[PDB]
Amino acid sequence: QIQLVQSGREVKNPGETVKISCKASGYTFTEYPMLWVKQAPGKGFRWMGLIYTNTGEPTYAEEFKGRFVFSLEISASTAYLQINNLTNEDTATYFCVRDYFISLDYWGQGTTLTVSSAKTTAPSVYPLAPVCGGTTGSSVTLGCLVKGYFPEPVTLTWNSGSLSSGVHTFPALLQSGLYTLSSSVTVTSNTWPSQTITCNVAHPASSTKVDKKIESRR
Amino acid sequence: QAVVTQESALTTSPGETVTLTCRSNIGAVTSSNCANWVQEKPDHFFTGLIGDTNNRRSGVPARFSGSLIGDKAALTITGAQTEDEAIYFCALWYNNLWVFGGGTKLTVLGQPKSSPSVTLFPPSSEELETNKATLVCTITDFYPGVVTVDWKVDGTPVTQGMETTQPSKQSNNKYMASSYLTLTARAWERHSSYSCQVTHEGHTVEKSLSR
Amino acid sequence: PSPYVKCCGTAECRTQDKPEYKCAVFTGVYPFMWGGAYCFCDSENTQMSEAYVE
Amino acid sequence: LKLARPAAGNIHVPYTQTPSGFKTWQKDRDSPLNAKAPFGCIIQTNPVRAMNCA
Amino acid sequence: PSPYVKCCGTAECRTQDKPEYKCAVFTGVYPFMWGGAYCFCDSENTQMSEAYVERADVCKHDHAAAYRAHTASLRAKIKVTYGTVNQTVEAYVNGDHAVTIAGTKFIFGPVSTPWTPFDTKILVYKGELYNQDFPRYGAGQPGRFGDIQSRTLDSRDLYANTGLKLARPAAGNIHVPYTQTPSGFKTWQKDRDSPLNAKAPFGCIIQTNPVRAMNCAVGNIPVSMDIADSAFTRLTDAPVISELTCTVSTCTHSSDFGGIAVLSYKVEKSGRCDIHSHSNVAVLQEVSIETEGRSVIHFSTASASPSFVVSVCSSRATCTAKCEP
Amino acid sequence: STANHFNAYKLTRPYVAYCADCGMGHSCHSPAMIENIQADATDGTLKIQFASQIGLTKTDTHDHTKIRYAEGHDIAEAARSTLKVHSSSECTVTGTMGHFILAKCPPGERISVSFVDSKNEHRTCRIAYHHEQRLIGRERFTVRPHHGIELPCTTYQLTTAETSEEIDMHMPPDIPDRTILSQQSGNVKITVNGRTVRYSSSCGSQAVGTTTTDKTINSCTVDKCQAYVTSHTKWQFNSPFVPRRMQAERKGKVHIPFPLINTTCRVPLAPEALVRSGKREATLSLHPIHPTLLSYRTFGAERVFDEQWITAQTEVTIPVPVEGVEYQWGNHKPQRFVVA
Amino acid sequence: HFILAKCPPGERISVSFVDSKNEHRTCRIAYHHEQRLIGRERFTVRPHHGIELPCTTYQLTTAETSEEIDMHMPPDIPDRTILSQQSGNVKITVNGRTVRYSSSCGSQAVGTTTTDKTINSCTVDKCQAYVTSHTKWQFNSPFVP
Repeated sequence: QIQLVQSGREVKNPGETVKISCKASGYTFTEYPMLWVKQAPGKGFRWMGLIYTNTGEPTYAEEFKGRFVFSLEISASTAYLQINNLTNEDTATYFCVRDYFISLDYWGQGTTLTVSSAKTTAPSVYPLAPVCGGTTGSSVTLGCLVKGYFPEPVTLTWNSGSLSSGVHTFPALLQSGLYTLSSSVTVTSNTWPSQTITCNVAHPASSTKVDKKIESRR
Repeated sequence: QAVVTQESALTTSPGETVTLTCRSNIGAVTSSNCANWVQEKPDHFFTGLIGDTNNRRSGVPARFSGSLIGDKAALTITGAQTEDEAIYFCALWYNNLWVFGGGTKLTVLGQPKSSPSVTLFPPSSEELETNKATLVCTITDFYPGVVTVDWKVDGTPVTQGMETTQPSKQSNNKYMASSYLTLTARAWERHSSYSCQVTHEGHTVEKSLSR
Repeated sequence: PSPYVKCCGTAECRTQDKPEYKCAVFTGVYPFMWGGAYCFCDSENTQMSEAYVE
Repeated sequence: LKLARPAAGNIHVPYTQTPSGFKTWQKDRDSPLNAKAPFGCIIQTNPVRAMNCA
Repeated sequence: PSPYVKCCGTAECRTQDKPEYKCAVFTGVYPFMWGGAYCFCDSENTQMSEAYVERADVCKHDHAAAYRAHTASLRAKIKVTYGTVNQTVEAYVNGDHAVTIAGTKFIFGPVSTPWTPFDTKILVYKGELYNQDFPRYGAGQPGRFGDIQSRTLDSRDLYANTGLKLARPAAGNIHVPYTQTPSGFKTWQKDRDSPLNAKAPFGCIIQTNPVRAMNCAVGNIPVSMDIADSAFTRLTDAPVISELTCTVSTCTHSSDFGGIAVLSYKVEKSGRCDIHSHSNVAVLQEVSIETEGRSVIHFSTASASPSFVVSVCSSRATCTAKCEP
Repeated sequence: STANHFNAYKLTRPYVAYCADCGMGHSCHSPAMIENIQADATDGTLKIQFASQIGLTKTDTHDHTKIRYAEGHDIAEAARSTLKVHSSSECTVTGTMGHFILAKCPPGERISVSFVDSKNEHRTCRIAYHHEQRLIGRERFTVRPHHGIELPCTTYQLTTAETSEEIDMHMPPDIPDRTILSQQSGNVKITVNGRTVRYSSSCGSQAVGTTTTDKTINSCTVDKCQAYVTSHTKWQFNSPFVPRRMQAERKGKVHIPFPLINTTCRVPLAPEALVRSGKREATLSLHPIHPTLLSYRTFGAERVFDEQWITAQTEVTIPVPVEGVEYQWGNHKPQRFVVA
Repeated sequence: HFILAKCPPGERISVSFVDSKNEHRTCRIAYHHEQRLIGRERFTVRPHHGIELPCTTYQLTTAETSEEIDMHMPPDIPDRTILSQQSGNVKITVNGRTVRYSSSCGSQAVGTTTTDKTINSCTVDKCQAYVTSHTKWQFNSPFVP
C-alpha cells in the first residue's frame, strides 16, 4: 500500500501552516492517498483526516479541520498535513497514512512539529568526552554536548554520524527556549576516545553543528 | 465518528494476549468502514497493528488484530511477544478513517529487568573553560524504567544544573540517557568530579568520570 | 428520451426516426445526481439529447 | 424545437421549443365566421351549410 | 421606544440623540392593557412618546450613490498588426499615456469626446445608472427621491425631511402612532424611472464597477504611431513587383468583402505584399499580399461606383466597378 | 446571537403582545403579535419578528420541535408545527430562531402568523404587507425549473446565525392593566403570578411593596387595590403594543437570523423572435411567454429608446436605421442589426 | 403513474404528497389552468339549469386501454455516491437502487447487484456505484438520465 515516510520535527511560529511532510511512495500516491495525522500524545488516534485518493477523496478530519488542512504533491505521495493557522498550540504529529484496507493501512512515519510563536537559541556542540579516569577501559562514550537548541531539531549524534547507536544520547530538555542534551558515541577503549568516535551536537534551529572527536580526558 | 475509549490496557503477557474492544462510538470497527483495534507504535505512528475490523490491518503484525469486538473496534492482541507495547487503538470506521482515541495500553510482556549503568564524564574544561561544566553520565542499558540518577558531584549533591538522563520507551525493553551535573568551571572545581549516583533496576552505584 | 450518458465516452449521433427528430450529443457532461454513478471521470462526458415532436 | 446544451449535474434536457400555435388559432382566434355571416346565413357544419341563407 | 408612562404625572421629555428625535408628552393617557396596571388613577397619567429617525441596516446591503461627475478619459485596447507584430495595446487613450508597442509608441488621443454618459449628477443604484437630479446635500422634500442624508457611506448624520408625526395616541392600547414620510428610497428605486444604463446616447455600453462606457461608438481615435522604419522590412530585400493589373470580379453594394479583386503582378522576388491603397472609398480586405500572380482580394468598398487606387508592393492601380443592391 | 441561541433566549424572557389584528375584529394581548417584517431579498423571504421563542424550547432547550412562546406565565409554547404563515395562502416556512422567523410567502395583503396549540386553531394576526415579488430580468415569471439563465439576486441568508445585527434584547418593560390583584372585600389578596408585581391601593402594602407571592392586607377596599406587572432582565425592542413605561432604558443583544448574501435566481428565458427586415425598418414578431418587458433602443446619438410590456403574441417594428438599433426583448444580449 | 383531479384557477400548480412524503414532499410547476369555458358566461355554477352545451369532459372512470406511455428498461442517471471504501478497503452491500459496482482499477466498473464485497486496488472516490434497474423503468426520463 502507501509506504509513507513522515516529515521532520517541525518548528512553527504562530499563525502559520506546518505541513507534516510525507514521502508516501512505493505504491500509488492516490492508491495511498492523503490520510492526515494530527496526533498528540493525549489524542492518541488524533484527527488529521483520511484519503485514499485513487478516485480523489482526501479529507481533513475534525482535527484536520480548523487548524488542519490536507495538501500534497501526492504523485509520489508527497504530502503536507498542514497545521493551518498554526499557533503555539501547533505541537502535534502531522502524520502520513494512506487509504487502503479501508483505515490507514499503508501508514506514514509521522511529522512531529513543535508549534510556538517565540524565539530559540542555536545548539552549540561542545566536545564532551568521558574523563581521564577510565574513559578508555572497556569503552568510551564521548561526543558533542548540544546546549541551548531551539527550534527543531537540536540533538546529538555519535561516531561522526556513523558509530553512535548504543552510545548515550540524551534528548534536548527545555531551558530558556533551548534544548539541552548530548550525543556521546560509545566505542571500545581504542575507539572511545582514541579512535574516530565523533559527536555532532547540532541545533538546526540556529543552524550550528559541531562534529568533533569525542576524545579522552587526556 | 467516535473517540475510541476502551479498555485502558488492551494488551497481554509475554506469550499472553489481551482481547479488548475500544469503543469507536457507533459500534464495531468495520472493513468498508476501516475501523479497528491494534497495537501501533508511538512517535507519529502511521501503522495499524489491527485495522479493518476482522484481523490485523496494513502495516502492523496481524496478531494484534482488529475486530468488531464488544462495543468497539476490537484489539485482540493474541501473540503478545517481547515487543508488544504500543497504542492499541480501538476505534470505529466511517468509510474514511478508523477513528481511534487515546489508545489502550497495548502490552506484550518480555524484556525483564536489567538496570542501567551511569557511565560518567567529569565537568570538563572544554566547556568548563567557558563555564559550561556538566558532568555528563550516560545512564544506559536500563531495565525496567527505574533508574534514580541523582547528582553526586564529587560527593556533594550537584543540584544546581543537574539533569538526569531517562530511559527510552521502546518495545525491546532497552533505554539510555545522558545526565549532566551542570555546574560552572568554578562548580567543576568546587564539586570534585562529575558523578551520578544511578539507582538502576534496584542497584544504586555512583558512576563518575575523571574530572 | 432518456439521454445518452457518456461518463466517459464520446458517443455518436444516431439518426432520429420521427419527423420532429432533433438528435445531438452535447459533449462534456458532468452528471452527479443522487441516483448512481454515470460519470466516473472528468473527461469523456456527453449528453445524448434526442427529441421527437409528435 | 431547438435543443440546448444543458447544465451540469442534473440531466437538464435543454430543448427550446416553439409556442402553441394550435392554442393560437383558437385562443387569440378571430371573430369566427358564424358570427358576421352576411346574408344572415345559418352557418352550421355537420356538413358545412348555410341553412337559412337569406 | 417604550413610551414613558407617567401614571399619574407629566413625565419629562428631554432631547434624545436621534436624527428625528420627536418626543411628545401625550398627557391624559388612559392605559388599559392586558397584564398589570399602568394607570391606577383618574387623570394626569400620560405617555411621553419618543421616536428617532435612523438609517437602514440594508445600506451595507445596498446604497444609492449620487456622484457629481468630473471629467473622464478614454482607455482602449486596439489590436494592432504592425507587420508581423500582432498585439492588442490596452492603455489610457486620452493622449497622455505613451503606449509602449512592440517597437512602437502608440498615442491614442487626445480625443475630443464630449459625447459621454456624464450628466451633472449620476445616481447609481445596484448597477442601475440614472442621469438624475440629485438634491442639495440635506435639503429633501418629505418623500422626495433621496430623503436620507448620506454624507458618508459609514457617515455620522442623516438629513431627512421624511418626518414622523406623533399624537395623543389611542386610549388603552399602547399605540404611539407616528405619521412618517412615505419612503422616497422606496419610490426612487421602486418605481424608479427608465434607468440611465439604458438609453445610451451615441450608442455606448455603460457599465459601472466604475461607471464607464465601454464600446462607446463615438468619433475617431486620434493616434500617433511613433514607429520607425527599423522594424519594417527593408526595400533592398523585397520582391520587386511589376505589371500591376487589378480585376473586378464582383461588386457587393454593402457587403464586408464587397469586391472580387484579382490583382495580376509579376514580382522580382517573393515577399509580403502591402495592400495600403490610397482610397477613402475603398477598404483593403487585409494587408497580407502573397507571392505574385493573380492575388484575389476582398475589395471592400461601401461606395456604389468603386474606383480604388490600390497600393500593391510599392506599385499602384485603379480598379473600377459597380456594386450590388 | 445565533450559535448558542439558548444564551440569547435565556437572557430575556418572552413577552405577550397587545395586537389589535387578532381574530376578525377583536385584538388583545395575544401571543400572535408580529413586531416587524424583514424584506431584504430579491428572493423575498419575509423575516417576521415573532413575539414568542419560536425556535427555542420552553425549558430554554434548543428544541426544533418546541415552538416556544409566551403566556402570562413564561412558557406559552407549543410544538413548532403549530406555527403557520398565511399571506394569501399557506406560505413556505423558511426558518425560525427565537424571536426571528423568515419564510417565503405567496402574494397577499397581510402576512398572518398563527400559533395553534392554545391559540384555538391558530390564534394569530395578519399585518398588512405588500408581498409582491419584484422579479429581475427582461422576463417576469416565477419559474426556476428549465435552465433559462442565472441572475445575481440579493437573497436572504438562510443559514444559522452567529451575530450580524443586534436586536435590542433589553428594555425591562412595563404595561397597562387593571386586573393583577385579588381581595375578599377587606382582605386584599395577591398571589405568585405572571406579572412583575407592583401594588397600587388607596393605601397600604398593596400600594407599595413586592409582588411575586401571596400577601394579604386587612381592611382594604376593592376599588383601591390594583396589581401592576412590569418586565425585567430582557424585553422586546420598543414595545410595539408593549407600553414600555419602565424607567430604565437599557438594551441587550440579539441576532437577526441569516442576513442576506448575493445569491442567484433561475431566470426564465423566453422564445426568441422572428425578424422581418424592411426598407430601413425592422419587424420582430414575438410569440408570448409569461409576461415581460421588451425594450427597443436605437444605435447612435439618441435613437428612439422605448420600452414595451411584452405581454402577448404580437409584433413590434423596431425601426432599424442606418445607425442601427438594439432589440432587447427578453433574456438575451440585446444586440440588434443594421440596415440590410 | 398519473393523478387526475380538478384544481383551482391559475398559471402555476404545485403537486405534493405527504403520506410518507418528506414533510409533504412537493414540487411546483407552471401550468396555465385558466377556465376557458364555452358561451358568453364566465363562472363555475351549474345550478340554475339553463346551460346545455357540449363540453370536453375528462373521463371519470378508470381506463381499459387508450394509449400507452412506455415504462420499462430500468436505467440510471449520473451520480457519485453508490458504495463505500477507504481506497483499498471497499464495502459494497445491498442497495435501494440497482447499484453498479465500480472501482478505479480492476474489474470494478459495473454490476447492478445488491451483493456484499470488499474491493481493493481501486479508487477511493473511484467506486462507481452505478444506477440501473431490474423489473423497473421510468417513462421517458425527463430529468431522468
